[PDB]
Amino acid sequence: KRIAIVGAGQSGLQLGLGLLAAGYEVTMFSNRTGEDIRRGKVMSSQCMFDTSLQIERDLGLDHWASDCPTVDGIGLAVPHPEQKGAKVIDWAARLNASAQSVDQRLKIPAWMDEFQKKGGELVFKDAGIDELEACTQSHDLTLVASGKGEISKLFERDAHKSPYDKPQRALALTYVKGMAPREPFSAVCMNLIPGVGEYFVFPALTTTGPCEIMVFEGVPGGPMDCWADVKTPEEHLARSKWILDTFTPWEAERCKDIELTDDNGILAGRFAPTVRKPVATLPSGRKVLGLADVVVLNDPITGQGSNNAAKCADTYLKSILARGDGAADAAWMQQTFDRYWFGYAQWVTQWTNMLLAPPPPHVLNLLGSAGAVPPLASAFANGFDDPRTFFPWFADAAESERYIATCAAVA
Amino acid sequence: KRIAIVGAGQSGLQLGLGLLAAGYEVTMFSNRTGEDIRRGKVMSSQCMFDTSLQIERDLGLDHWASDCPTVDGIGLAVPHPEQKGAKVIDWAARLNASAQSVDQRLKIPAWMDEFQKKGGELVFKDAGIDELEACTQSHDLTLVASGKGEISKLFERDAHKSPYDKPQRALALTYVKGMAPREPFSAVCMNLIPGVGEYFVFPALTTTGPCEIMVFEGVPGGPMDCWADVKTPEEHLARSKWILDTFTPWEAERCKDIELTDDNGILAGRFAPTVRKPVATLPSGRKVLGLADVVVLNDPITGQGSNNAAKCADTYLKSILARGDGAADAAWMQQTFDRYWFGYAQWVTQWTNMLLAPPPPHVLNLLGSAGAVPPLASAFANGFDDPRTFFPWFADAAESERYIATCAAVA
Ligand SMILES: Cc1cc2nc3c(=O)[nH]c(=O)nc-3n(C[C@H](O)[C@H](O)[C@H](O)COP(=O)(O)OP(=O)(O)OC[C@H]3O[C@@H](n4cnc5c(N)ncnc54)[C@H](O)[C@@H]3O)c2cc1C
Ligand SMILES: Cc1cc2nc3c(=O)[nH]c(=O)nc-3n(C[C@H](O)[C@H](O)[C@H](O)COP(=O)(O)OP(=O)(O)OC[C@H]3O[C@@H](n4cnc5c(N)ncnc54)[C@H](O)[C@@H]3O)c2cc1C
Ligand SMILES: CSc1ccccc1
Ligand SMILES: CSc1ccccc1
Repeated sequence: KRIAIVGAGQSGLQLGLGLLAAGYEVTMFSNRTGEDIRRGKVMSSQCMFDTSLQIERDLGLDHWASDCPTVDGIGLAVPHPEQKGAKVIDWAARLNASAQSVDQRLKIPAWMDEFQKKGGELVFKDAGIDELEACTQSHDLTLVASGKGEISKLFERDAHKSPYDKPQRALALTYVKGMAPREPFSAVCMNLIPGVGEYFVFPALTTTGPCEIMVFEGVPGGPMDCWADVKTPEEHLARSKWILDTFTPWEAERCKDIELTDDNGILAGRFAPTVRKPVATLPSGRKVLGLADVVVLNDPITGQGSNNAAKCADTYLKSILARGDGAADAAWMQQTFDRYWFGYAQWVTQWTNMLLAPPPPHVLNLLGSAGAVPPLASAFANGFDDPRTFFPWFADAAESERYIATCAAVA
Repeated sequence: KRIAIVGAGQSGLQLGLGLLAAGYEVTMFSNRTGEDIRRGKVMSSQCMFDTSLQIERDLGLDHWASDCPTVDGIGLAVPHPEQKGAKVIDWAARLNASAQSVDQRLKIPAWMDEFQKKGGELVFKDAGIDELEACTQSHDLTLVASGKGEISKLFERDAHKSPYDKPQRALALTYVKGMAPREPFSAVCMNLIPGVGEYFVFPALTTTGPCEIMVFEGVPGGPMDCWADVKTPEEHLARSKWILDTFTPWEAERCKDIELTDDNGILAGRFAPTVRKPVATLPSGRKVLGLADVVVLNDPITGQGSNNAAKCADTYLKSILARGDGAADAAWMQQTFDRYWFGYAQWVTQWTNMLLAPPPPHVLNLLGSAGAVPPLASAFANGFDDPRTFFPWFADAAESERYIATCAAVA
C-alpha cells in the first residue's frame, strides 16, 4: 500500500493520482518545481486521441477539456513533383471523436498541485541510485517514470525490440499565435515531403491560451535537418517559416502573421527509438519497474508518446489494483509490462518504426487511394486512436490491396 | 435515435440495454420467450474473463456477481504416454482477476425482462428478410445479432478470414452437481489428450444453483467424437463419465457422485469457424450490420465466444454513441466492424484456429516449460483475458524461445 515513483511527468503523475484515489500512499520525486515547468521550454506537442483522453476523464483529470481547442480530423498532403507549389495528394478525414493537445507546461504542474492536495508526498530532488535504494526499502513498489532522463538508462536496452540505435529524424517544435484556423474543421495537417521530412500542425492550449503547434521532422542530413545554426527564438521562428515557404507554400498562406506564443515555445532535438527491459536490479539486489517512455520510447512522428503514456499508466494502475496484498516481485513487474507490450505497444512501435523508413510502394498506393476512397482515409485517421487497427493491411502489400477493396465497396 | 436488433442474445441484449441507457429507442426481435429459454437446453459454457465481466459491471448488468462461483485460475494437464493413469504435464496458474460463468438460461431472460422495464420494444417473431426490410424503413440502424441462427447466413462468408470450412471439433456440454470442488483454488481445468481432444471443467451458476460445466471437444472421427448414439440424458451423463474414466482418471476421482443439474443441462453439436462480411444488402437495397457471432464465429476451444460478444457489443455501442446524428451508412458499419476485427478479434481468431490444429513442437515445449517456469504459466492463464498478449511468441518458434527466457529470468 506504499508506492514510490521517480519522475513527476505525464505517466508518473497520472499513475500517482490514480493510486491516491484508490487509497494508496504515494511518494513522488520531482527534479523541477511546478512554476519552473510552467515557464520553461515546451516538452512535447502532446496530441492525445479520444481513448487516451477518456482515461483522463475517467480519473477526473480532464481539467482543460472545455478550454482546449478540439482537433477534429487528420489531413495528409504530398507536394506535386512536377506542378510548382501544388500537391499531388491532398485529403482529410474526420476523427470519430476529438483529440486534444494540452501543453504539458500546464498539465504536469497542475497535476503536481493536485497530487499534494490529495495527500501525495512530493519530494524535490534529482533522484539517483541512492534514492532508489532508499525507496525500495521503505515502499512495496518503486517505479521509474523519468522519461528521457539519464536515470532511465539504468534499464537494459532490449536490442531485439529496438531496430534502431540512431535517431531517425531531427526534431523541432514551434508554438505560435496568429495562424489562420483550418476550415471547415480542425485537423492534424500532415505534410509528407518525400525524401526530406514531415511538417505537422494542429491547434492546442498553452500557457498564454489557444495556439497552434508546428512540428518538424527531418531526415538526418537533409534539407529539414536544419536547427544546428539556430540560436535565438527569432531565428527559430524564421527557420520555421523558411521550411513552410520552401516545402509547403499552401501552409505558409496560413502563417503570414504568426508569432511565438512565448520565447520558450520552441524546441529542437533528436533521439533514437528505444525499448528497454522493464525490471532493473539495484546494487543491493532490490528491483524497480520502469514506466512509459523509460521502457518504450518512440520517435514522435506518429504522435503516440503521450497516448502511450496514458495507456501504459492505465494498464499499470489496473495491474497494481488487481494484485492487492500480493508481492510486487520481478515476475509481477515483468508480466505487467508484458501485457502493455504484447497487448498494445508492440503494434504502436512496429507501425511507427516502419513510418520512419522510406515508404514502400504499397504504402504510397494506400496514401494515394485514400484521397479517392473516403472509408480508407477514415481508417487512416482513426487508426491514430488505436494503431493495432493498421495490421496487417498497412505493412503487407497483398493485404493492403484487400483492404482498399473492402473500403471501396462501402464508399 | 431509433435502433432495431434482431436476436435477443448476449450481444444483442447487452447492446440494447446500453442504448436504452443512452436515451435511444430500441426495437428487438426475439424468437423465444424468456421462460422457454430458462427451461430449455443449455447454449454455452460462457466462461467470461475479467475484462468482459467489467464491461457488464460498467453497464450495471452484473446481476449474478455475488452468487456465481468464481473461477480463479487455469490448469493444464497432459496424460503421460507411458505411465498409466498419470500426467506428464500438470500445472496451474492464478488469474489476476476472477472469471465467472453465468448460464445464459439465467442471463438472457433476465436481461429481456430488464430491456422491457427500461422501455425497449420487444417483438416476438422468428424474424426473416421481411422483418429486416420493415426495420430498415422505420429505424436509423438495424443490427442482426442472431448467433448461429439461419438468418446469420444472410451475410457473406469471408473466405480469406476463414481458414476452415468444416467443423474442427465435435462438441458436448454436461452441467453437473456433486463434483468435488477444486482445491486450493478453482480453475478452468484443461486436459489435452494428444490426437484425441480436450476436456475442460470449471464451476458456474445455473438455474438450480452452483454447478460445474464439463466441456468435451473431440477431433472428428476420433475416440471423443462420440455423441451420435447418445439419445437420453442418462446416456449423456454416462458417456461423459466414460470419457473421464478412459482419458482423465485424475478428473474421474472428482466425479464419483455427479448428477445432471437438470435433464436439459446437456448439449452436443459442431460447427465450422466462420468469419463474415459485416454489411448485408437486402433486396430493397437497404443495409444491415451484423454483430458478434454473426460476423466472427469461433470454435469454443479457447472459451472466447461470450467474451468476444461482450467486447464486440461494447465496441459497437461506443461507435454508435460517437456517431451522433451522423448517417449509419455502409461505410460507418464497415468501419465499426473493422475496429473490432483489426483491433482485437483477428488475434482471438488466429490464436483459436491455431489451437484447433495439431500442436507444433515449439508449442509443446511452451506447455511443458510452463510447468517449471511459473511466469510463463501466468502469461498463459492471463492471456485468456486478452489473447492479443500471445503474439508473436505463441505462433513462432524463435520468439517462443525468447519469451521463455524472459519468463525464466524473473521466476
Ligand atoms: C518533440 C516531441 C513531440 C511530441 N509530440 C507528441 C504528440 O503530438 N503526441 C503524443 O502523444 N506524444 C508526443 N510526444 C511524446 C510525449 O511528450 C512523451 O512520450 C510523454 O511525455 C511521456 O510521458 P512520461 O511520463 O514517460 O515522461 P515525461 O512526461 O517526460 O516525464 C518524465 C519526467 O521525469 C523527470 N525526471 C527525469 N529524470 C529524473 C530524476 N532523476 N528524478 C526526478 N525526475 C526526473 C523529467 O524531468 C520529467 O519531468 C512528443 C515528444 C517530443 C519530444
Ligand atoms: C458448446 C459451446 C461452449 C461455449 N463455451 C463458451 C465459454 O466457455 N466461454 C465463452 O466466452 N463463450 C463460449 N461459447 C460461445 C458463446 O456462447 C457465444 O459465442 C455467445 O452466446 C455469442 O453471443 P451472440 O449474441 O453472438 O449470440 P447468441 O447469444 O447465441 O444470441 C443469438 C440469439 O438470436 C436468436 N435468433 C436466431 N435467429 C433469430 C431470428 N431469426 N429472429 C430472432 N432471434 C433469432 C437465437 O435463438 C439466440 O437467442 C460457447 C458456445 C458453445 C456452443
Ligand atoms: C507531432 S507528430 C503527430 C502525428 C499525428 C498526430 C499528432 C502528432
Ligand atoms: C469451454 S472451453 C474453455 C477454455 C477456456 C476457458 C473457458 C472455456
